[PDB]
Amino acid sequence: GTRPLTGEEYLESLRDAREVYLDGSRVKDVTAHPAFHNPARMTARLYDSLHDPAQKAVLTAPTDAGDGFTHRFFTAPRSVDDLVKDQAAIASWARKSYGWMGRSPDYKASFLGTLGANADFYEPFADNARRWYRESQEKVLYWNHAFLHPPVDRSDEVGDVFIHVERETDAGLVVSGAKVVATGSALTHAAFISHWGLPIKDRKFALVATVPMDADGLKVICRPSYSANAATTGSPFDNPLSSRLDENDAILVLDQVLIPWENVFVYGNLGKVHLLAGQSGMIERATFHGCTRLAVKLEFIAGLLAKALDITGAKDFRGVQTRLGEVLAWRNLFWSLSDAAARNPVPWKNGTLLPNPQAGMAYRWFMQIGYPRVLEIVQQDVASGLMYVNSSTEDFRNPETGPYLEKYLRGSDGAGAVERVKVMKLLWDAVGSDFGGRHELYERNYSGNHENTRIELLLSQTASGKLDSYMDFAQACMDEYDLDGWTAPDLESFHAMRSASRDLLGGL
Amino acid sequence: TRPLTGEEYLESLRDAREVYLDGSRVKDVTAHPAFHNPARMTARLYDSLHDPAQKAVLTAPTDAGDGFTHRFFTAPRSVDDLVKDQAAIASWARKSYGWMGRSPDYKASFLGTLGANADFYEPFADNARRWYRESQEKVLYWNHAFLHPPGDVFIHVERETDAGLVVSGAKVVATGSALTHAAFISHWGLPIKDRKFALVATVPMDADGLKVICRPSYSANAATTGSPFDNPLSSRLDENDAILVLDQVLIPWENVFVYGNLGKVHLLAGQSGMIERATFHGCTRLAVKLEFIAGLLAKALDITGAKDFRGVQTRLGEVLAWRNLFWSLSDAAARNPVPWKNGTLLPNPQAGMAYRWFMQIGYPRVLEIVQQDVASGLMYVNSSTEDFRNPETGPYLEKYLRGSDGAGAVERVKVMKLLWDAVGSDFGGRHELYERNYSGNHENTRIELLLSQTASGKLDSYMDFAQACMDEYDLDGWTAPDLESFHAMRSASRDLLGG
Amino acid sequence: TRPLTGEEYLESLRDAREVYLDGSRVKDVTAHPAFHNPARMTARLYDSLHDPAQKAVLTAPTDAGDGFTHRFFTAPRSVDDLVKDQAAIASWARKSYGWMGRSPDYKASFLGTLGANADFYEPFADNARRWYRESQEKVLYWNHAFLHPPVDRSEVGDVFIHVERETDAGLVVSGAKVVATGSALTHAAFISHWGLPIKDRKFALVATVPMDADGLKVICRPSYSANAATTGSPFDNPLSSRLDENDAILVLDQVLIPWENVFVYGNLGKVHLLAGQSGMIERATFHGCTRLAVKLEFIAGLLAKALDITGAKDFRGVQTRLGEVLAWRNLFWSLSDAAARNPVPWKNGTLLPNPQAGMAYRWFMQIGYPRVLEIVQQDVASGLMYVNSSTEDFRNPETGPYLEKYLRGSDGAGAVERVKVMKLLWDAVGSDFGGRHELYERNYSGNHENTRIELLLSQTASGKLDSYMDFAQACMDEYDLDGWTAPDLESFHAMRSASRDLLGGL
Amino acid sequence: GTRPLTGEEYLESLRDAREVYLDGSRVKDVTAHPAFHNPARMTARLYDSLHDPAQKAVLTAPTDAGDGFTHRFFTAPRSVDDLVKDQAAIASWARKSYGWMGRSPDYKASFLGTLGANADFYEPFADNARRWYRESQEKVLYWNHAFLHPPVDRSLPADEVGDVFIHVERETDAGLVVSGAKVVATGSALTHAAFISHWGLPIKDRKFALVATVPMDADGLKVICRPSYSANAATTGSPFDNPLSSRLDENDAILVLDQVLIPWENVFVYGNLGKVHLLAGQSGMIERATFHGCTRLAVKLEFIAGLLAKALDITGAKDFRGVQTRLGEVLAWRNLFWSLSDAAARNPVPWKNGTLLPNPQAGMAYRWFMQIGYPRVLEIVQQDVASGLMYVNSSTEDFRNPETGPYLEKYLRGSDGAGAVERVKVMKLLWDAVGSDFGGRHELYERNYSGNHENTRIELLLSQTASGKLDSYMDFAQACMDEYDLDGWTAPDLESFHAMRSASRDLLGG
Ligand SMILES: [Ca+2]
Ligand SMILES: [Ca+2]
Repeated sequence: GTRPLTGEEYLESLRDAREVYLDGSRVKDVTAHPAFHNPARMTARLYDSLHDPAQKAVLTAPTDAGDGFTHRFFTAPRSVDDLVKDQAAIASWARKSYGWMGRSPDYKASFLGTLGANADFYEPFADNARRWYRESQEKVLYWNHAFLHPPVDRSDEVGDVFIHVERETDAGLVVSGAKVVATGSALTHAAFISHWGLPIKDRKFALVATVPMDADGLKVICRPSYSANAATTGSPFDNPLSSRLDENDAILVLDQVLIPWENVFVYGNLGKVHLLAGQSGMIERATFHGCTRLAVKLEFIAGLLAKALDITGAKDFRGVQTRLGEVLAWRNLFWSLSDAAARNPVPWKNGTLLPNPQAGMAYRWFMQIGYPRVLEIVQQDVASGLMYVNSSTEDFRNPETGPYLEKYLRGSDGAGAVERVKVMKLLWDAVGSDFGGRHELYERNYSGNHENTRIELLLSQTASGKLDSYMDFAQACMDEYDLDGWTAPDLESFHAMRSASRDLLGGL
Repeated sequence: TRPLTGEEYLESLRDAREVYLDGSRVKDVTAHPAFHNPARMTARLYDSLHDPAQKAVLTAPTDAGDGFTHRFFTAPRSVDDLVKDQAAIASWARKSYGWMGRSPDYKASFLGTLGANADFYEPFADNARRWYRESQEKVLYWNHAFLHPPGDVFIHVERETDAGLVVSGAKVVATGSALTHAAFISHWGLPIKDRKFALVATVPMDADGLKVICRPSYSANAATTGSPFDNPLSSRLDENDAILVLDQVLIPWENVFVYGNLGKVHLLAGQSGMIERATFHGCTRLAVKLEFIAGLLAKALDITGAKDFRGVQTRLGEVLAWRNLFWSLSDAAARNPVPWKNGTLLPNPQAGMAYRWFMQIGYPRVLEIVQQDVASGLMYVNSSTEDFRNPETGPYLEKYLRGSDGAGAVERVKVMKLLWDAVGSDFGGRHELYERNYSGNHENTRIELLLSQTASGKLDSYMDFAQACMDEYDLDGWTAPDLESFHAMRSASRDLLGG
Repeated sequence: TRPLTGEEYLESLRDAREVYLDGSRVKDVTAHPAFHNPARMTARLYDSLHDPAQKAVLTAPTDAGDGFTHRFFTAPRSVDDLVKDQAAIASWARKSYGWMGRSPDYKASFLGTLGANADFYEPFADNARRWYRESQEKVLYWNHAFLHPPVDRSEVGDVFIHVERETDAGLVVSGAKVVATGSALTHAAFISHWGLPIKDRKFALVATVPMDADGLKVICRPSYSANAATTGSPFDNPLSSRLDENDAILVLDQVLIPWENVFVYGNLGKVHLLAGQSGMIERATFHGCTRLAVKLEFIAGLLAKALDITGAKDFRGVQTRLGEVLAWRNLFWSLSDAAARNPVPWKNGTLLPNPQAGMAYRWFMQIGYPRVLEIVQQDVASGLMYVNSSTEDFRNPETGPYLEKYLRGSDGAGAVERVKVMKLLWDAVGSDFGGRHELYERNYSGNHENTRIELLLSQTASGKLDSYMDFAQACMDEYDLDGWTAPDLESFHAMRSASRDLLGGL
Repeated sequence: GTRPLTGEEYLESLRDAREVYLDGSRVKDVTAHPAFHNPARMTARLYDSLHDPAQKAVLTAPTDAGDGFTHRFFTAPRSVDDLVKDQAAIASWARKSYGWMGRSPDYKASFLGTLGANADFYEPFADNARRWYRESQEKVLYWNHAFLHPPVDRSLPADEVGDVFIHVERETDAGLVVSGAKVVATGSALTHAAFISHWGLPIKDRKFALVATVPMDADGLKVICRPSYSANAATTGSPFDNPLSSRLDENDAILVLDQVLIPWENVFVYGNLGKVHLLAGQSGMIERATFHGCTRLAVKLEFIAGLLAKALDITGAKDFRGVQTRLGEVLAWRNLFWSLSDAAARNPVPWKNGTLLPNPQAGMAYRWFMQIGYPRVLEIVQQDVASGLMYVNSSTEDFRNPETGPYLEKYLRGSDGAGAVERVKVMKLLWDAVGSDFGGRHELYERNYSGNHENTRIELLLSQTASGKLDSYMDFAQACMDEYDLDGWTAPDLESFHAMRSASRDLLGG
């Protein structure tokens, strides 16, 4: 009746008039350019998996309308069993990219999956949500989350650097402005414009809507591409992760883009723009998605580290095994947070369920200390062994250097130099490369800075009265005694021997 | 057939147990200041078992069905049961505000599975079946004495009589032992591989030959030199980590669980199922304790007025983050269990093995934040309660020790001393040391997780995961058909640096 | 002349001082268990000043030249002096094993500079010049009472030190100070302020008050030494029973402060500058850094003995963390070395210890010392609980033989030795005494935020931060959007553009 | 008089028959290839500074022979004043490379500067040391420290895997035929000669007990490079987009010897298995190398601190209290390594022939606190600047392109009132220092610069155990225990309070 996109169909959808810029040049074909080519084929694997009959039970589910099937995470869960199956689907796609591609098409489904039960929240534009929910289910659409405001000067009415309406036509809304760190945007179908907060509180800034990536006026200015650089100066062997998994955090610029009314979710309502960051249900599911994925990535890094320690022979050392288990401990933590999130949900709109908020609010903090610790352990237990490597694959083919490398760069496993160098460069690409550096910064500030993640945690529990409960808990301990002694009947104060002991040092 | 009551439990301790403290033998354990109030606190747990308003949370039938019992003493057979297990554990944890770790329900992590795991203890399988029945019926209080003292130093058999087994040796850090009904003698690992050391059994605390040498009592010191106000936690919640010494104790055959079988003694620390439930219990309890400390810290910061500052609020939320962590680990443990013996379920091992590590870094961090955000405000206190009654000092304290909250000096000193007793006292120090090494030293906890994942092939799975990535390319480029290697522009760029 | 002896110092405490503890007034401070043994320890310090074998390290002339005094009570005029100052401080630190931080030589960080920095205290500059003289002659024991008591702010500020009346005889002052550590065993409390807090003439007061002054009261915190006397023993509580410094509340009730005791009054400006211009903070960090280095040696030796007994010393992982403690030990000796040997010029040819070395100490002590205590709790672990209640258990025939059988060390040590070190180590780490010292060394100079903030402010005001930014700016000046601006560097434009062309038509 | 090398002379000295490999090709001219071109020009700046009359007082000193002058650190100090001047000289050259080029020519001078007073230690080859000391002073030679053994398979017998180590294969009349390899030979491709040494002998055979110097143009010696971050920046980056990596990259290359003839005049130690193993602590290098690295790291932290300050000033996060605490934290670490360096220079230890070594314990501490301090500094940047580092464009051409240029200038301005160009300039410089391949390598570098995080602490424990300092600490602790026993105090001046203790015990009697 109705199927989602295939790998090729997704690729064809990117071959439009989108205006992507990189290294001063405009990218003619996004699916052909080295910066996006292999990443696009990687995303195509996700779409192709939806059509594999051996994976349909895990990955797919009916599309509410029932005319077809869709990616499971694009549908609202109505039971714990659904959320457990949601977890498997997320972990499935995560493994296909080895846990590195955070902005896979299923991530933004953390928002899209709630447009069905939470449509009325977007009044008067509630019907727009009702259709985009239907369609994003129908095609399994790829949206990017553009919400971060660009840096602004403080010197005068020039607040127009923000996304803003310049004109209200009958067709829709003429919009100019920009958003930063629009990760993966160049390979998406549409940019979802939102805000973490309005600096100027006027109607023209209060806009939440989706815009097609080929919209006239919309331009994409890329950050330096680690995948493109790996194509020209590196190799699949020397740069296994960066060359095919790099998600470009590009600048998204709108120049008088016409946003149709059918694409608007919120407009003018500064409250709903504010309430979106906590009542949309995205953050509960986004943390649910990210935690499950991070758990998968840790398995990959743990396996990488384990193979590395076997090759260097450091696996035999006791201290090294402690830190390896430490990496495994963090792996179990995020699997447990994901388990708690999926299996201990909270009731939401129209009989649907959101993953455990308290499991999600904790993930935002421990990711900022856990992931760097993992990267630190690698730098500590492998150390300079990561630098025991050659320039490129040409060094092994060159008769002048090849034999030397195989003689002096062997592993302890009985492994060859090729195997050792292969793991070391793979590990380094995950830890010390431009790609690894970006991902460390990524997993550290992915949801917010290290202060706000904890503060928003305090505020959330204060508002929910949980903080009041903790203080009442402590107060219950204090109510059981006073300056005279215990107030609880079943406890003895030992007034006699206490005063007797006090008198033992009397007159001194 | 109801379990023991609070008063009945107290009477059960008034036996011929040989407890020593400060060079003297303790005549009445339930009367001595070192154990009096802690025993009364333990009595509260037993009394809660009989409250009709708490029966739904705390209780369940006794397998035989002739009565009821504490829920954790029964083997879980569903996820719903394990969620209720969590509620029961959290309930008793709150009654002691999360400080009494070796409560009677903790050792039930072992006792609650002796029914479904009886045949593992052959030929003494019937011994497990009775101790399971009885521990259900009365809710018995056992202490886990397993830590070896630094050949005759180990628990060992000296003689095999027809009546039972003559045993000498010792155990250290027998926490709460003096107020328990029986010591469960076990081992984590055998230093000497001999039959006489391969012994797992329970011994009554009033058994002739068994002696208890106490650690310094923080509750006794608080009774004679302190007060319930100046020492709110230590004076009534102190669990003495005493030395447990056996001198030719006769262990009846009906009390032996494992003997001679060198395999089952070694295998016990991983096949008994205790470790999955003990971590489940401890994690649930620690989550409760963190709530208590969080509420304490919040009151402290509110009184000092430091709650308004942004930096302080970040670290307060950090404490709440750790609180959510152990609740999530407990949630994951209870709601994602693994199948076990006789249709029963063990809590998630993967959640419990993580708990043993993050507790060693999390709990000290919480105590550290208190020392950082309250700082010298913990020392803004007077010697004792008599200072408030003394006309010479009383009014002065009331003037100079008020809080920013608009609070009085009495309230401020009350919070500070409660917080300090939780963080910096001998009681706080012991508990810092406890929560750090309660399950093992900071090295073994991580290694045993690695060993557990290595044996299960999970570690092998991770390496296969990484290997799958390497199989998609080689020295030539990608081996996957759908990927481009860009050999042309790569070699073209190499030519830019030719000669 | 000469400073006080051990007996003379003890006799000086037997005055009309009003010390309170457990609701009762202490009749004789030198006799009460709370202060008895700690006072005898301080007496050791005074007695060391008269030992001919220690005169070269500890002593120096007294400016007037009519006698001698403790070396740190004189202003250093050379690097050699500051090195000898370090030796004097380290000497007294070892006598208390680095625990009694508020020893009489600590307050000399302020007192030792009243000579060269007397005119800063005008018009009361002459009061400073003789109190400099007098505190030098006897080696007076002053406590630094500067921390303001908690206030409600909901609206009178009578909790702060303030003048209630100005007589011709002196100044009538009421108020309080908190965490007056060691005050009960001191000769006089030196009242100062870090906070303003309110812009009023009458709160701007810096002066000294005798500890036996009528109206002055001392309200003690729970005494760890007194409790160890009644429920413990020197064996079971070796540090707390004799080294406990009571952080008491210091209360003034209409105390008449003579004009001869005033250092600063009314001058609201100098009170603010007092923290940065008294010179004390440079020397106080110098004193504390040297002492902490001494204490770490004590803990390191303690830990090593414990690990040898538990047998954990043979393990590689344990040795790494043992070496980690030694690393911190070397750190504070190096900070002290940099402080003593790289000083800064000050008033009248005198020198202050290196400020940059001392200000770093205020931060790394907050992370270093807890780490040391943590390693002990990790590598000794539950072995600290492998102990008996008290010494009576060894004497009891019913328990004695058992302890000696089951509580032996792996080194071949007896139970007595094992319990001895284990109780000594615990008293240093996990007891009320150990907890208080962790909290102390953590907040010794200020909370963990201000120590870093005051560091930023100090380098910003000195233009040092400006220097760092100019350094980075010098790098940016060597290139721009065109390429390098430096002549000797190549931009490789031809090759770069050629590589850019590799992605043409894509 | 005699002068050291100039910038041009140093560059010409590299234009020899050195066999350097990179990206499968042999480098024809090292001074011309992008991988080494700009790094060589930066090193050339150091040599040129020696001839600047405005810098001779700080940088230079007589050359023992007195026939000329030389870099001051190549001479042995005889006073505290000398080591303070040494500190200034090291800090001077460190600033010229902004504290990044760790293996500068003066680093290996930590060894060469001691060949004068410690010549007789290398008998019978003492005269070889005396002349290489003489010559290295005269031109300020650039040596690289190759000591790290290449990876070996411990599942094979040592008979098979000892050909991986540097070893003598034959003793000719001319010298010694040597084969083997060394790893992480940082900066080797731009050096004059490789100093072959060992961190102890792994196999105890005469053939491995070899300590000698080999010219970089020696026939048989090959250099296999690690991926060059400067070369990649030349083709895909720019001085604006990659300010540090493109000109400060030190390649940690593999150094391979294939039947290289080492002349007898170049041998320092041979056959003496004792001196080779004992050298790592008796050469005096470790005291000075830690002294050099500590002084340099202090300089680098100032550069990073200034960078962070500008970044926070631009983002406007500098006004926040929490951000200022961590900024001061970076300044705290900055003060730390200056203090460690001060203690090293101003509290030295006596050595051979009236010369002085910097404080060893100040240096032994440096080897540890660098492994926790520097990552913390880099962490603070990722925390306080955060995603603001990704607020950047692909390259400088985006500003030149009329289609994107104006947009960047409008939307990427700073809070400072700064333009977009300046902001992107600072962010890309900061990222190149923190998150780039160059930054990653440098994080790994400062982490294992002296050794892995375990050995650095253990060697400290062993050093203090051997010196009896560890026993001294235990005697300190013992002095406390000697003052009491099971009876009470043993010290006369202390009261045991036997009365009230037993009285209190009786209150809890029966
Ligand atoms: Ca503590
Ligand atoms: Ca990093």
